[PDB]
Amino acid sequence: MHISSQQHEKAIKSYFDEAQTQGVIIIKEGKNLSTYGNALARANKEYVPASTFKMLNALIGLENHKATTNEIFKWDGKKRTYPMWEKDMTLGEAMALSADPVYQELARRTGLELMQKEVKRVNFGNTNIGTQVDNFWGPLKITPVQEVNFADDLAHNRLPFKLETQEEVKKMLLIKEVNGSKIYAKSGWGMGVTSQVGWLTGWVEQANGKKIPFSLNLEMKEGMSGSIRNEITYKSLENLGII
Ligand SMILES: *C(=O)[C@@H](NC(=O)/C(=N/OC(C)(C)C(=O)O)c1csc(N)n1)[C@H](C)NS(=O)(=O)O
Repeated sequence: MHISSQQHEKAIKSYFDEAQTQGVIIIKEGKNLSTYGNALARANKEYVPASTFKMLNALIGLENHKATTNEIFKWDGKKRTYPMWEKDMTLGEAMALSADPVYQELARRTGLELMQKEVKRVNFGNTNIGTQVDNFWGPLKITPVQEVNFADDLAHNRLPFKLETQEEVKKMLLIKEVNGSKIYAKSGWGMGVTSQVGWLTGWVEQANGKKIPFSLNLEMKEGMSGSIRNEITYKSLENLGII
């Protein structure tokens, strides 16, 4: 890689242009944030976290003894938006499937009051979870910079939760293994006032133990497959030589 920064920026901008979306992908190396993509001003704008919030819901539920990691959440038998959710599952399984009913149940066990306190204590986003404990991941919003930093915190065990709570949640987030590098992350897709947001927020753990946090953020459009979030992310990390 004698590749110019101009060429990196152009290549990653083109992965967003080809998907016909507007988005950004923030990469963090040590303390330095780099911003890539075809809509850089997204970096400090606020969007609903949607399902990226499952990472924090899990940390809170575990820290506070609302569940354990091997506990099986039974499917209640009612029809689900997706068949894959019609099954009994652990928090970790529900993370990978982004299964809402499980994370909703966990949120209800935690309850609105404790969820409020705990979201303030962690200072996640704008920190407002409103009056509904299972529908809030509006008015809670967060920026892509704030997401990559949250990812940075979790990857290095700096959030204010016990170490073992943080390691337990990190084990849930492994979504890919590419050439001795592991990718931990959580996806999101939220409907906002007039637009949809897509997220993929996590970190690359390299063979040598180095951790590189990232947050992809983009506009989802009718018709898009969700796996475009992953594909843009993996191409970008690869172009940068990070995986
Ligand atoms: C998690 O992000 C989850 N997203 C949602 O359930 C929300 N969805 O809105 C969609 C896009 C499905 C819709 O058209 O209604 C949501 C939660 S809070 C908010 N403002 N919107 C998805 C399905 N899981 S994921 O892994 O695909 O991201």
